[PDB]
Amino acid sequence: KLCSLDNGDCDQFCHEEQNSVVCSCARGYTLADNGKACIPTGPYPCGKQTL
Amino acid sequence: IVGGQECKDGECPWQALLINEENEGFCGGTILSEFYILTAAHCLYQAKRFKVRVGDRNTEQEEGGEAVHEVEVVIKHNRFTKETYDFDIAVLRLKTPITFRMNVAPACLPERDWAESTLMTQKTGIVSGFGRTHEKGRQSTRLKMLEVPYVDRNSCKLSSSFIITQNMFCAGYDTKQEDACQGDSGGPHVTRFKDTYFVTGIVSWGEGCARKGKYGIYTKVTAFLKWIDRSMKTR
Ligand SMILES: O=C(O)[C@@H]1CN(S(=O)(=O)c2ccc3cc(Cl)ccc3c2)CCN1CC1CCN(c2ccncc2)CC1
Ligand SMILES: [Ca+2]
Repeated sequence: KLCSLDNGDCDQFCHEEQNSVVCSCARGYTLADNGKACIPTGPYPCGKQTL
Repeated sequence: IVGGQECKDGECPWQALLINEENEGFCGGTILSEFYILTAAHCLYQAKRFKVRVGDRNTEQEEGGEAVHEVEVVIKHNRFTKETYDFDIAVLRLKTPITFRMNVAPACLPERDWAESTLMTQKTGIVSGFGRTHEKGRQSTRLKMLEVPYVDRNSCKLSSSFIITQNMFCAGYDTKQEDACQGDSGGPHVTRFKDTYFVTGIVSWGEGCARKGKYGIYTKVTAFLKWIDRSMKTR
């Protein structure tokens, strides 16, 4: 737990679910195999600047 | 937008502009998805019949990636009222789905607790629009952004002249000449966290522009999240 430390070391949403930390993302993303990173699924994910 | 910078290529991709029938941009908005737009509930008064432009960064020199969409339905908030500007928030459902390309992408909608906790405790936030660049001036041609710091809710309430409800928050500066002006209403307020932005506010109202001892009032988007949901599920 401790989304207080460094956002649970998440990429986005962080939850101090029960005793530990649980990361999650916005819609259009999916949580990586490491349960921390958020990866896009389409070419135009919310929040990303089109560069 | 008094002061601020200029939105560079694909830098403010969630911006949106509500244009009147005379084809004039009167308010702003924020792209949530391909069908829904987020605006101020008080912009549905500055016109009779309006449309929403997307992908425009310069109103005068037809770039290329522009696109006009028609409003299928308007979702103004029940509790809204001009008298106190409480519940300044509405959502527009477009007929044709917004096609994301360059200068056209949506902004993320955060979870409430995580947002109030980590997004609104962040130092600054971003506001953008085509609004006036100096209170008495003419509207703007280019699209722009202003990094406007979150303000202490107390100062906010002190500095104000109107009840700053729980559905609104202050952001900006005390002295600097940088603060969203006329025409930026409904516009987007997003916070930046790890190179990914999230909607956090809706340019609502303010006592003048960049005024001394006055701030910029925004609609607390986190306070309407759930509303925004069953508003996109249509209702
Ligand atoms: O805001 C208005 O439209 C008008 C708007 N104009 S603005 O340049 O068009 C403008 C518009 C939006 C802004 C947004 C930001 Cl965040 C910063 C500066 C802004 C400036 C400024 C003064 N108010 C007055 C006031 C007219 C009546 N109001 C209340 C009455 C009773 N209780 C609360 C509010 C709100 C604004
Ligand atoms: Ca253009």
